[PDB]
Amino acid sequence: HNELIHDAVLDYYGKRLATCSSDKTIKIFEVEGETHKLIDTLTGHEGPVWRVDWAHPKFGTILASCSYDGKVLIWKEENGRWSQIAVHAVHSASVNSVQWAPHEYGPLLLVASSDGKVSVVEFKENGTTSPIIIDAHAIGVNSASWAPATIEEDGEHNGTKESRKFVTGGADNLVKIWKYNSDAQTYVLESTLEGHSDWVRDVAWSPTVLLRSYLASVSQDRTCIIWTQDNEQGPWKKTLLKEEKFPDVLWRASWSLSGNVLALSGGDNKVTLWKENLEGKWEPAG
Amino acid sequence: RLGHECLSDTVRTNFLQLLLQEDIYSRDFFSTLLRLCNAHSDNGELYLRTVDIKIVDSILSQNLRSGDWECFKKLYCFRMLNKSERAAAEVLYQYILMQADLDVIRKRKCYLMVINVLSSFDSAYDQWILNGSKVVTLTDLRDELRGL
Repeated sequence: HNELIHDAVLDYYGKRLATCSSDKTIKIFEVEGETHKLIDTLTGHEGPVWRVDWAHPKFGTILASCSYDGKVLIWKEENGRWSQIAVHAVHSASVNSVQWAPHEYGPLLLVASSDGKVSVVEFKENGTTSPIIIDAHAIGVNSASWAPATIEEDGEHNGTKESRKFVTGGADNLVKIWKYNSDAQTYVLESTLEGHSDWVRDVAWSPTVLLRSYLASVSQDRTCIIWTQDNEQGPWKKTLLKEEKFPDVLWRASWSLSGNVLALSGGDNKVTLWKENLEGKWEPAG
Repeated sequence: RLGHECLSDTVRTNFLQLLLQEDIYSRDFFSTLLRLCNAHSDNGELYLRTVDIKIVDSILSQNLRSGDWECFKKLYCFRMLNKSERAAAEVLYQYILMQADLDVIRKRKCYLMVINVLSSFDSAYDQWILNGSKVVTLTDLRDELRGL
């Protein structure tokens, strides 16, 4: 239907809107400004479609949808519609998050299911899934993320190296920081951070151009602690966004693709807006 | 068959054209050739020379320009027996598209024929056929069969 959509995301080129329903359909529309005319509907899940994500065009516009069933159903526009080219279901139930990764880490998908797993789905020539699974949390993983420590993605003055940090949101009430070492094939648990005594809903990574990285750990205590990294290997410090508890029942928490402004997607269908002011402090903006 | 220093291709082109326009000779002659084509198709061989193949091809292609399913039925039979089997799938495939004289049930029947002939192949290049420069897969034909 259109009587309950759980996520919507837009491709880079601005051609297909991909709304995901909870009766098991991914209704795919046409971006024509603000007008939208339908072009597909894909039923294939056995659980409510939780989330959908787009992939950077340099490795195709790939549409990864996940339900509560232990299935991630990858589609890709082929056959004059949207047709699978991969599938990944190494979990059993409650796949929550599914986020694509930049090509400075290669073409990987970063899957979070609530069964205390996270897979790192590497993609090869034939479009093959290669889940390199890891146990994290123990009550559930809601979400997943990573970047350099010593250097960065290869360029001019960012070296190259081989490492990838993570943020994993859990339903154990923690938000763990895992660290990949591509020089050892080790996933080393590094830091465990706890800001909430209620489930960490969403986690996210700041795409800020700043060396500091901020992580917005939202919760059902209606509190967001901002986990402040001084650099790319510095400590983490709990900080308050709103100094009081939001009226917004917080689920998601996304930073802008230009700016460092944070929107918290309230159950009231209002987005409160908190960004740092001329004093150095998270204060209102909407 | 045994010309090529006792028959020239052009004189032969004219004969082949003549008996197929005259009703009295066309049927008996052309069924006869195709029975004999069947006896060498069973072998995995030809019965005919390269030149004769193209002459017949050319006349029938000009009979497509007069319409009717039957013209394609001749071109089809010829191609299957004289080993142009990917092109034979093409012949059945042209018919569904060119004609809007066919009904919706009729489009479907035709689609069903092309689809099973493509997938019976022992070759992985004969699993699809060409419409212009775009490759048409079984998957595409299948979408077409439900939509037509």
